[PDB]
Amino acid sequence: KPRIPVVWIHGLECTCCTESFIRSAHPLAKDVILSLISLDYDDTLMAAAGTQAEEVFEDIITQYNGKYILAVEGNPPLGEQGMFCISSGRPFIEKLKRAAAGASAIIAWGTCASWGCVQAARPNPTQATPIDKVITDKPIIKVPGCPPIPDVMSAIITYMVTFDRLPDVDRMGRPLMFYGQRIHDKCYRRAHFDAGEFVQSWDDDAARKGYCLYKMGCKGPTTYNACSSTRWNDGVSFPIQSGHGCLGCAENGFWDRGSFYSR
Amino acid sequence: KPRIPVVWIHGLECTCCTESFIRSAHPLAKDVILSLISLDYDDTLMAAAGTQAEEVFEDIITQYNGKYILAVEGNPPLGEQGMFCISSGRPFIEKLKRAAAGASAIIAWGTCASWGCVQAARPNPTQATPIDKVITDKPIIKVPGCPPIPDVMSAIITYMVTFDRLPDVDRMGRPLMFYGQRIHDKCYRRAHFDAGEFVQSWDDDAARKGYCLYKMGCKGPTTYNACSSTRWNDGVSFPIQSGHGCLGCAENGFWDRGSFYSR
Amino acid sequence: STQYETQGYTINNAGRRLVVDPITRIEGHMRCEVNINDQNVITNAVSCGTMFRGLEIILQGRDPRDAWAFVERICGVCTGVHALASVYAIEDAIGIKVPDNANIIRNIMLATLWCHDHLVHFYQLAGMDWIDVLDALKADPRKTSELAQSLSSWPKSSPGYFFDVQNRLKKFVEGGQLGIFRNGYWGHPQYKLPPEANLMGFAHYLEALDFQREIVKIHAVFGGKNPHPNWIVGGMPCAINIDESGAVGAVNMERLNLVQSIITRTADFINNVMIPDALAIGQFNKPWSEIGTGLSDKCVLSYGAFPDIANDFGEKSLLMPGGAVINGDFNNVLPVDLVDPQQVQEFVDHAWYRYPNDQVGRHPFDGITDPWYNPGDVKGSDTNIQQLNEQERYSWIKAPRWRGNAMEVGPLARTLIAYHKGDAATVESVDRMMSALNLPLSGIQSTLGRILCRAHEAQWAAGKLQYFFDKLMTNLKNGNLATASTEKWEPATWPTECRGVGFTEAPRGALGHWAAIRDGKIDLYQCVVPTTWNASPRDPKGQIGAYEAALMNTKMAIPEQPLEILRTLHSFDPCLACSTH
Amino acid sequence: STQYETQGYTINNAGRRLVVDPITRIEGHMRCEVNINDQNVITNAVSCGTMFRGLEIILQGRDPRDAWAFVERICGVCTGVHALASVYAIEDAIGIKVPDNANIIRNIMLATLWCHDHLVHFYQLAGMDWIDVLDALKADPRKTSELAQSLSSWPKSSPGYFFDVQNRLKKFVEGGQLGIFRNGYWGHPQYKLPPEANLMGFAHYLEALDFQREIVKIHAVFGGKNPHPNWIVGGMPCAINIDESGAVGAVNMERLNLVQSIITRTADFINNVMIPDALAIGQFNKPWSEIGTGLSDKCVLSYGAFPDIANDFGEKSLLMPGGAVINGDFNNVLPVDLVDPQQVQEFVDHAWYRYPNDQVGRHPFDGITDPWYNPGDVKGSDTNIQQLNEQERYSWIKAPRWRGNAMEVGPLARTLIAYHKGDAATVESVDRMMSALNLPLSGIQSTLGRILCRAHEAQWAAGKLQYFFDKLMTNLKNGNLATASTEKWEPATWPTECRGVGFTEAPRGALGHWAAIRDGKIDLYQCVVPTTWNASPRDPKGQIGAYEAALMNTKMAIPEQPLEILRTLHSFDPCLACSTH
Ligand SMILES: O=C(O)CN(CC(=O)O)c1ccccc1OCCOc1ccccc1N(CC(=O)O)CC(=O)O
Ligand SMILES: O=C(O)CN(CC(=O)O)c1ccccc1OCCOc1ccccc1N(CC(=O)O)CC(=O)O
Ligand code: SF4
Ligand code: SF4
Ligand code: FCO
Ligand code: FCO
Ligand code: SF3
Ligand code: SF3
Ligand code: F3S
Ligand code: F3S
Ligand SMILES: [Cl-]
Ligand SMILES: [Cl-]
Ligand SMILES: [Cl-]
Ligand SMILES: [Cl-]
Ligand SMILES: [Eu+2]
Ligand SMILES: [Eu+2]
Ligand SMILES: [Mg+2]
Ligand SMILES: [Mg+2]
Ligand code: NI
Ligand code: NI
Repeated sequence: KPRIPVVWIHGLECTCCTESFIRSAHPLAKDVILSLISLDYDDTLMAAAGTQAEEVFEDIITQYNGKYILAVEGNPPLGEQGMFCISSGRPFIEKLKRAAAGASAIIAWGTCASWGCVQAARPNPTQATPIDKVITDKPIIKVPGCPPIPDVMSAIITYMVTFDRLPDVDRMGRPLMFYGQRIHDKCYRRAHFDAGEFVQSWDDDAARKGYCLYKMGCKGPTTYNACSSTRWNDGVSFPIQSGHGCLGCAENGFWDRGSFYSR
Repeated sequence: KPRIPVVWIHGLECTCCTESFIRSAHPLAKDVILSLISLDYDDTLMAAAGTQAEEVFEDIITQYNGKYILAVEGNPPLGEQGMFCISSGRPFIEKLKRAAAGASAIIAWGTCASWGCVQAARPNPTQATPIDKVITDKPIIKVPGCPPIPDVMSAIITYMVTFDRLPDVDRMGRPLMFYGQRIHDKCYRRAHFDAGEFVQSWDDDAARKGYCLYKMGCKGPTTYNACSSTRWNDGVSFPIQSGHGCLGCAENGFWDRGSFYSR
Repeated sequence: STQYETQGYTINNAGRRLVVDPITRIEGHMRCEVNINDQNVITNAVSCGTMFRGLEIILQGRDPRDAWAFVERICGVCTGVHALASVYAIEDAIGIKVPDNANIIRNIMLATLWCHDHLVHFYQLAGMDWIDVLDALKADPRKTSELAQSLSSWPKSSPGYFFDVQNRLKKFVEGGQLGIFRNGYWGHPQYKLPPEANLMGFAHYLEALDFQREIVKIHAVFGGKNPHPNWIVGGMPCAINIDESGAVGAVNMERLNLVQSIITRTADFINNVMIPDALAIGQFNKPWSEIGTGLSDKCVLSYGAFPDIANDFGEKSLLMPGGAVINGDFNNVLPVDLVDPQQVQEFVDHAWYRYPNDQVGRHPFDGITDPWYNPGDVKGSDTNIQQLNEQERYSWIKAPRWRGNAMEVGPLARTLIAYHKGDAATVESVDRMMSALNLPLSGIQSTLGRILCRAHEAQWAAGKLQYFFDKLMTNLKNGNLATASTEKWEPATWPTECRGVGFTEAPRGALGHWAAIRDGKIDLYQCVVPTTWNASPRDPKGQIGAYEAALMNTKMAIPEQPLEILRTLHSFDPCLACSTH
Repeated sequence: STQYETQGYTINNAGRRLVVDPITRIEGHMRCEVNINDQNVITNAVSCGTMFRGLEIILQGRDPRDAWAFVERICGVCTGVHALASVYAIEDAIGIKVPDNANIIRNIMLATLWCHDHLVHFYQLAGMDWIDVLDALKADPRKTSELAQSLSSWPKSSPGYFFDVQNRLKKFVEGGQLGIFRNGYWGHPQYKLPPEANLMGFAHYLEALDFQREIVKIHAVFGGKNPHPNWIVGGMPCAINIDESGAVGAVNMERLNLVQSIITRTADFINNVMIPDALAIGQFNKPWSEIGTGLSDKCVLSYGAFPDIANDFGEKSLLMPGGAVINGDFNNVLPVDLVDPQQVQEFVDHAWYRYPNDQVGRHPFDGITDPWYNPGDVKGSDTNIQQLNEQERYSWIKAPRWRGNAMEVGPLARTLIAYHKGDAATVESVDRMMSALNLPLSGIQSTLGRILCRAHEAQWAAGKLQYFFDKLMTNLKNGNLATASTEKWEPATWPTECRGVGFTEAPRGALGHWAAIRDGKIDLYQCVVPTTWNASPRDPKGQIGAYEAALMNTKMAIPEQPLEILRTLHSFDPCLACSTH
């Protein structure tokens, strides 16, 4: 029984989103690849390089025109005619647009594809631009975070495959299932926040008791993600649980909302 | 190098505490048994029965007199001259007393050994009695819960072996490390509690969004345990995360504090 | 000394008495006494539950909605099954119908428990009766690898693995701290595995000890924790949200994915580790296909379980069949009615309880739990028992009967009922298993057969887990998310007076909870639990229960070493806290 | 076409030009061009980084305490190593000393990264260059089991296992949906493993894909999450509480038990799966001990890493040695100083950057990151590079040199430095490894050698994880819990103007961050990263970097299928986002 074709492309990136994906605990990334999808193109993992990789890209988008999911990791830079990100000697944006035209839907992985992330932070030397500002005629599911939670990535894939539909989304295109509520709306340190029980300097007595990280700059109160509920790395931890405030890493422009340690 | 002798006895019980222990994810119970302790007597797991088991009991408490940890699961009944719980044709309490006399320290596993648990709930037909009301001359570390969290149990053992000392306790003899704070002091639904956002009937819209369980009877506000932080079964869940209020199961007398669904 | 005839046995208490107290590698507290003749053959067997707590008394006056939480603590081994019977009973009393997803999830909770419980029983409780652990030290790791590879596709079979496991055991015993292995029966002539099979089995003991912790993650997702997950009257509290805001606060796609992953791993472990080990024990111990038959060729009982049609407990719904066989007539599987006062009755003439008339049985709606510790004319005294007096009261366990007949319950009983009702899957499984052993179908009616059927059932339950998961996902794809019915949650909505029965098949057999509600409170709550059946003392007719029958006529190689008694008792998977409650 | 001599090579751009763009199974974006002569031997090699983001620009005006979070996103593969360098650099500038446990935990973070990164590189990135995945479909599962068992004690070796893996691969490919295996180099004559070795390798590919997820749980405990854990200037934020109220809110005994469990499993996987697989690749591909030497017999560089004495970055403290060798003189390992302006310099005469004088190299404290996309004539257009012009600017990667020498960095470099400094563990490991392969020491200076050294480093790091964990636990037993120094957290305590260097050994080689602070903000932040060294373009003297050199003189069997190029490039583990930042 045929698996749904997925084309996974990479713009300006650090590869944290592919790395997060392979961390998936349930389903294992192994089983996603072998049983749930047909991961037909993916620079980081695929055997073919160069002309062999170009042949795969061209064949898949042609053969499965209108029928593949396009996963995008990273983003296109508009600076230097797009040649801050070069693929087969040409601007990355050309491949983005070619792949987008044939896709049934697009997943914008991470803060990079969703919003811009670190390369888009002031002064944005490359004019890094999120996917939805370039591709304007396709369904785009934003799955933000730097990177998103591994089991959130795999859960979204499983939903799309199993239910044969896109996740319902908020007004910004984020799946309601995992981005409907704030970190601070499900944080296990809220008792401390409500009591005015705060860490005031690192490794103080408050810190050693798991007090709230608000005064240490936690951006949980303005950040939508699943970290405080689903947690990270098979439920082992999340930023706040290990003693650092939320950076705000799932939110548009988080790098430029001031010091991580200020209000 | 020799491993620390442990004698694990069983009074009136449901065996939930043994079951919890073998769930340990880190260290695995396998590794606890093979490498960290010498589990020298334990009715539920030992090969020997009858006179062979009695010989083990006698030999261990004699050869390692003053040098074994006694773990107690369950509790002694004072009714019917103790013959509500019979071992080797005599009241269980006689084995408890003999085991206690030779122990360096005693771990009261679970709400049974700590407080009484379900058999001590009104009208306590057997006069089931917690260990510290019978043994008054030995250190007793209470590890309550019905049962306690698997990885709490194993962490307490690893503490005792690694650090060569008993955990520091509160005024009730519970290890501060895991019982110093309330469920409600580290509950990820506190945001909802603080906002007055409550489940009011099962499977209502509030329930489907993970609202606070206070109006459904949650006893987290008066219950000391690690469930909302450490969580259960290798971090998978805890009562409240799966939609049921805390019963108060780590607290003395929790069965008789009123309906689990009432304030 | 006396002698009488019952159920084809000659019960003779002349001659040497042997006592096994405590029975180990069970749940809870049991004592067993036998008499053996000059030929070292058991001519009398006495089953004694040596604990009591009184949940039926404790439940009086409580809110019916709380009852599941109390009765769950009947047992931490069969954890959950009493909660399930409780919510079934209260729903039956009040007239509550739960949503399909709640029923499916309850079926998942029960199947999960079957898998977990059976697996732990096989390795940690019964295993050391069949596997000589110290003999594993003598095995050849390469021949161990070859054996394992001849029996199974399971990956973990390298010579180096078996060598490492063997060296771990060697190190473990090197300091003279043998722990759970100390003063065992090692070297007894009834240990028949070759050294390589002992090392294989011991490796698997350790693998199962590790792996069992994973299975109960399913309980943690739907029920918060294991042991002792949470439930509600009206369904389950684990509200579902797949595609809406706040799914992070509910059973969502990520939580369901975790469940799927555990199901697949559970099936794989059972099918490729436990199943081949059960068959291997069979191959090396075929004489035990003719030992410990007891009541299993005469009277067996199942209530049935796993209703596939929500709130329908009839024959067309239950995936695990119900029925009773008596008089060895397996051609006549009889229907069971738990309201009929002439069917299930409990006697206490040989138990530590008071009845107005101890020569008659009482149906649980007329049940009485009035403890009376009265061991009478024992050898010794009431606080120092050398020998129970089986001619009078000798147990905390009541004596259940079905239409006056003494019945065996549990995996063998169920297998027989399903087989003889013509369940295609059970017939195929049993026939293939007995063909592989070159044994007749009658060979399942035995101590070995109880173990084989238990392993079979773990495989069956693992399959059903996937079936139930798929059914749940089908509903969610159709936008059917409901997990609770609350229209009768409030006590004011209940009948002023009503009664109900909650029944299922626990790992160890037929379970029933009988509840009467009056004026919003529990008026009566009586439990009859599978080990109550199997470990039953005698009745006014002198009829013996399943354990006593299975122990009758057993040869012992060494009277002082109860290996054969342990083998047969452990084959029934005794749960003594369950039996007594 | 032109020809010139440099570093013993004849750089000749006559003959057929081959382009490989994109390079896959790397991190990020790379293009490679070569020229081959009439004997299909490479006579020219061109390394091109095809991405830029400009972190050095973005970091200007940030708070120094925030810098680690920004620069961590230079790379998601070597996740955390830039955060470590950053906190080191800021601490070095301000004059902050962290508590011992912070340093130990930072070492744990780095060792965990080494283990994870090296494992994934071996299997998921380089592996398919050596393992013919499709040829595994021709393997005998029993012969596969026999092979695996001859090489390793690893448990998962059964014939059934290998048959099940093969069948999974068969079903995967049967519909034509080959996914990541589509249009690969399968059947190329340089694939030398027998089918059984291909099936063993493939199975381990899948095992490593699963297992790698577990390793990073250590980063989740100490760092909150992986990828991209959290850190602080002054230590780590993961406050410790073992024995006091509220330990549920901190790193407690249960958290540490989790870490220990991961360490043991990580060592076992690396030692019994990766190590034997690396030796097997060696045994079947011995000719690759003589291919891709490049600069590894001329110039190698390590800064050193893993300071064992907290806040001491000297030779007596660093557990991973630093040093430089030039001109093939391994008898004189030279000391490296990252402040010395005559040592590390970067050139941009062949890169897409502006300097006031592009004929001189700038030390990073004098560094300039002024992007200038200027490819000149590339036989197409500015937006259509058909052939890079390696006589002018051809890369987004700057050209680092050490005292004007082109250097190789990474596992091979480090092994050679440690070996020739006389590190006993390294000498013994290397000697034994090359003995086992029946190759001379010189065989390590090769494409095969880079792979062997990387595997051996994974083993080293797994050992060091336990050492560091034990060191942590020793402090906790002595009541030393501190994880942060905050004396100089507040900007009012900092020097008005200061600068600092943070350095370490990332999985791919020598890493440095150079930071200048003024008035509480970052004035300058310059990174030189390992792949910057290795993937370097040319300098004003025409000297070639490690990649270009290693590709020089390489035979290609089939010019259109660049398997040899991929093998050598992948052996260096290219991280292009790192290289360009
Ligand atoms: O080798 C060990 O570490 C343990 N030994 C010791 C021993 O062979 O006597 C062992 C003992 C019993 C069963 C299996 C064993 O080993 C399995 C892994 O074996 C090897 C691993 C690496 C390299 C060569 C081998 N060998 C393969 C071979 O045992 O069949 C041969 C060897 O040990 O030299
Ligand atoms: O049996 C299977 O399920 C798969 N087969 C088929 C086949 O062996 O040809 C297989 C193929 C290739 C390698 C290993 C294999 O199986 C290993 C598990 O093997 C058995 C399991 C149970 C009972 C008997 C065996 N056999 C042992 C034996 O194959 O060495 C033989 C058998 O399959 O009858
Ligand atoms: S730690 Fe952050 S998210 Fe949690 S309660 Fe405090 S401010 Fe809110
Ligand atoms: S669910 Fe219970 S413990 Fe959590 S916030 Fe509400 S009342 Fe407190
Ligand atoms: N299984 C089980 Fe427990 C018993 N006997 C119950 O019900
Ligand atoms: N390893 C690594 Fe990344 C590169 N190159 C860094 O630093
Ligand atoms: Fe996730 S590739 Fe890493 S930078 Fe922030 S998402 Fe991007
Ligand atoms: Fe835990 S044996 Fe189970 S009842 Fe409550 S602790 Fe007791
Ligand atoms: S920093 Fe990111 S990972 Fe979660 S806790 Fe905050 S959204
Ligand atoms: S019921 Fe018990 S298990 Fe924890 S959440 Fe409440 S203390
Ligand atoms: Cl952004
Ligand atoms: Cl209590
Ligand atoms: Cl206190
Ligand atoms: Cl293709
Ligand atoms: Eu060997
Ligand atoms: Eu076979
Ligand atoms: Mg009863
Ligand atoms: Mg730089
Ligand atoms: Ni039970
Ligand atoms: Ni990198």
